[PDB]
Amino acid sequence: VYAQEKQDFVQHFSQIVRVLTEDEMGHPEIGDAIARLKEVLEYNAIGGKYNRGLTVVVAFRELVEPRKQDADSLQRAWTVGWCVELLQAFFLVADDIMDSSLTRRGQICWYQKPGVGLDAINDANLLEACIYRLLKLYCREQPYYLNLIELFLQSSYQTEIGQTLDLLTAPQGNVDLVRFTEKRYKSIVKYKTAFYSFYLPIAAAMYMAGIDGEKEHANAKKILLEMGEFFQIQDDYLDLFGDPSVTGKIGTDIQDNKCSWLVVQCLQRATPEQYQILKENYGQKEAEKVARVKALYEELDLPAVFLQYEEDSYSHIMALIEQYAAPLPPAVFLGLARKIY
Amino acid sequence: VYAQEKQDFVQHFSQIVRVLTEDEMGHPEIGDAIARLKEVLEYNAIGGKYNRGLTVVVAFRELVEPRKQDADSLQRAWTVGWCVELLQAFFLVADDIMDSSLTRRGQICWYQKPGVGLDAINDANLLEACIYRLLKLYCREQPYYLNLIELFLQSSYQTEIGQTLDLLTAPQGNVDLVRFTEKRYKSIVKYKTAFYSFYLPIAAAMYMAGIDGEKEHANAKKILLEMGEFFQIQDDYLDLFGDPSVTGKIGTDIQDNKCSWLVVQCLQRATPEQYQILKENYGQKEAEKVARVKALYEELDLPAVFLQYEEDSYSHIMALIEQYAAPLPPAVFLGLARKIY
Repeated sequence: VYAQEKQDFVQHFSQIVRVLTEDEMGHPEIGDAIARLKEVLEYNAIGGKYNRGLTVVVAFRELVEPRKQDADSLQRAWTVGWCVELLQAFFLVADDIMDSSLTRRGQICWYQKPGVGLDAINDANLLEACIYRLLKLYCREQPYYLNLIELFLQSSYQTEIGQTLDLLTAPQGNVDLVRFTEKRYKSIVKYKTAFYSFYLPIAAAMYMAGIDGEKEHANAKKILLEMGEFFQIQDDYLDLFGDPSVTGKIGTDIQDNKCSWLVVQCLQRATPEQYQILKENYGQKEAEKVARVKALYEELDLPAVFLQYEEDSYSHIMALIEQYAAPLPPAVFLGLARKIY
Repeated sequence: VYAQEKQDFVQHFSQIVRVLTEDEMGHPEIGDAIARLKEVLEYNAIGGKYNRGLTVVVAFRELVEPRKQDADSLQRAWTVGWCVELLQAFFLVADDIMDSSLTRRGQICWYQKPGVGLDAINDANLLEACIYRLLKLYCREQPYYLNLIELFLQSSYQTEIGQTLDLLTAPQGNVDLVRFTEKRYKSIVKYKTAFYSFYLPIAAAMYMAGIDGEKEHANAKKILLEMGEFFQIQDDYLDLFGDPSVTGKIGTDIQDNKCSWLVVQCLQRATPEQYQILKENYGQKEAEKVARVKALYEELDLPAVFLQYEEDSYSHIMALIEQYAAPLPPAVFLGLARKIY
């Protein structure tokens, strides 16, 4: 469903940019700003995998009757999919500044480019603004208009709450594995990542399908947040015990003092001497000390614990889908599960 | 109208905070984030003059019949007034980071406080999020609900466009008085400042009064943007040729290489040798060189030009009010004019 659909998706981006930079050229006064906007858009919304945005489109096709999927309905689904991707771009640009990252998706972070710097803060906010400009431009007259606006606003707020939680939890310069508990981990994942990465896209498609029922949404959310929790846990696992060539990235959670799932489990599975080592090697830069932590995880059979967790999680999700999918086609959720597992 | 009204306004802030931090305590998981939110709110939304927010309230009383101003209608107007103030707080926190300011309203900028730093970027975004949470919490059922959401979103986007324009225009480290033209100045003022500081508050009150007419709004906007242009021009003037004890602040536009109104006029009123001096003293730190610019302005009789501009501007605004105020009470606009002149 994503294989050949990803094609028309990236293709629609040129129009999105045209619309966002054309309905402003009527004021040549702001011309130079609009040019800057284009550059921000092209640099930051492109180059990912577009999983979230494509999920809006795939889900839309599965929830809407084919005779109702006219050229216009589809263009709107493409636009709302790009809105999710812009929310995404909004978070990353801002997050890379806050974390002092150097690279993202392999290339230099926007704020690290010469002559951008902290101006990237306004750039991030423009990306957020473009979402609602798109919604107005394409969905102003649709019955689900206000529903999508509120959905995107709520997803931003929840992500930002989650980011606050994450920031409070791993203060850069306040190494304290104490607050790295399971309840804090699941709370951070849920707000910072799961709501906008898994619920938002499906939720958007739902409203565009006229499925606005508070109960149906609560049902999808139950399934989707859980999928998002496993997504992140598997991401933490793979960061360390993964294969950089397959995944396409090199792990750094240990050199970043992250509240990883691994370190959370390692903390519940550790003797006072096991902790002493973690409390002295976690957050360092040296490859000698980092590799020292990996060994402690391994010794604690966390890679095994994860595999055990992956089986339990998969069973639970399938039970979740069997219990809350309807009236929606279970294929809506099964497509996502097949991707992340 | 602002004199005794400012009282109930600041008073309502405790409830705003309560509502924004209480309808979240049902999730003790995010408790610590919500506590952080409170601190962000109290530090950053308080301590200004509340002109913009109070304008929503004053305007609401003048546009709505007294028998329709029940306790609930008023609480909503108080809340929408605080929403404007939160938009305000949102911009300042973020702008102080981008400009590397040290202080604001006399005290240390939020991002400069110990243990905040660039995390202030997420804090700013939470402040923006709170606006729409308030609107949902108080106006969800009102006929002007979607109108206010769109108004706040449009005001953010326009402010952000303006900020981009301003950033492109005075690149910190690219002293180029060339781009400091009158058209660029008026464009920056209009987008960055005038729309959200003057149109937004009145516009909000209007919609709450059921005045949603596209023509009436276009009429108010014509008057209000012009008032905003004079507001900023007078602000630039006063920054230099003002009295720090009366105004309550010390000028720094010259030590900041700002695209001020003064420097814009000085550039149109300057011989090649007059410019040579400006191109060498503008943006410096030394009090000897700064004071050197002030002398060049004076010699060019800019203080006179301003006074001449202030009289022309006042006449034009009164003509503007006589021509576009109705169906609105001219007092709505005259209250603002009396304040800024």
